[PDB]
Amino acid sequence: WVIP
Amino acid sequence: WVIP
Amino acid sequence: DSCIQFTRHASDVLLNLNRLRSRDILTDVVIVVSREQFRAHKTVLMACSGLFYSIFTDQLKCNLSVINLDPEINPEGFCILLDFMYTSRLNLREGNIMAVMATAMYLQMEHVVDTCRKFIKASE
Amino acid sequence: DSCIQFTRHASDVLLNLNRLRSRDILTDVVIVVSREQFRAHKTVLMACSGLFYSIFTDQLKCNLSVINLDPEINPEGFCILLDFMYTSRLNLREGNIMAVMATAMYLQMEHVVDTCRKFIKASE
Ligand SMILES: O=C1Cc2cc(Nc3nc(Cl)ncc3F)ccc2N1
Ligand SMILES: O=C1Cc2cc(Nc3nc(Cl)ncc3F)ccc2N1
Ligand SMILES: [Cl-]
Ligand SMILES: [Cl-]
Repeated sequence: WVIP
Repeated sequence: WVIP
Repeated sequence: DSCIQFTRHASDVLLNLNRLRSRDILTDVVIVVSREQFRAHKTVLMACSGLFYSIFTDQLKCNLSVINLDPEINPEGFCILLDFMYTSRLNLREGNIMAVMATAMYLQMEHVVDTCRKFIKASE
Repeated sequence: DSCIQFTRHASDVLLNLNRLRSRDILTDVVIVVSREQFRAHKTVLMACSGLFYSIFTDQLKCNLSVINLDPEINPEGFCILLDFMYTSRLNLREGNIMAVMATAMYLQMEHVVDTCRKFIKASE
């Protein structure tokens, strides 16, 4: 999971 | 396009 | 094999499937979550959720155009997860995390259940 | 928004859609390319091809379960492109590049047409  |  | 691969293909496909959903093009099921209704594509639901995969591989349920979820399921939680299915983006907030995690457990969306568990653990 | 994003989601969705195709689950159209038949999901075809997008948004053609392509289309070229739609991988070879490019032009798959043009230019 990432900060888009 | 890339070499997978 | 000796194939070449277009990096953005999968993301571009998903973006186009979400555009079809927006535009109500070839949607083939309504998911009912108490008083709310959500139109979607069975194949996208099956690709994202172990529960929908089981439902639409059943020889009788595969033919239904309406699926009613358990009355304990929160419509906002379902909406957030449906948007995630079609976009890869999850609108996880302090005010919705419990409903989102409960819904993802029910729908059998293991990666979502995982990030919810981690975000909850961090606040404890 | 303040969404989080699961990097592998789109790729995992596409992998699952290809598993449904393998297993002939919820396929809803047959594409006929002379003597050959290919089963697929209309939504995946529309998401990848400008021609299929136009076909299945037509109020009459959207309801067809069989689509016959132009007799000039090469079945192997179509097969290679259908596999690309469901996997992001293109089996481009000296022996098939002309048929693949012609098929991608017909299907309106601009990124494929682009890599074919580049590979052809490099051999000239
Ligand atoms: O957490 C999750 C997400 C999820 C999706 C699916 N989907 C499919 N699985 C297979 Cl093997 N082939 C085709 C599919 F559409 C099954 C189980 C699970 N569990
Ligand atoms: O080279 C290409 C690939 C391609 C795919 C599509 N697909 C869709 N386009 C839109 Cl805007 N919304 C939903 C769709 F399924 C249209 C045109 C083109 N041309
Ligand atoms: Cl997930
Ligand atoms: Cl393309």
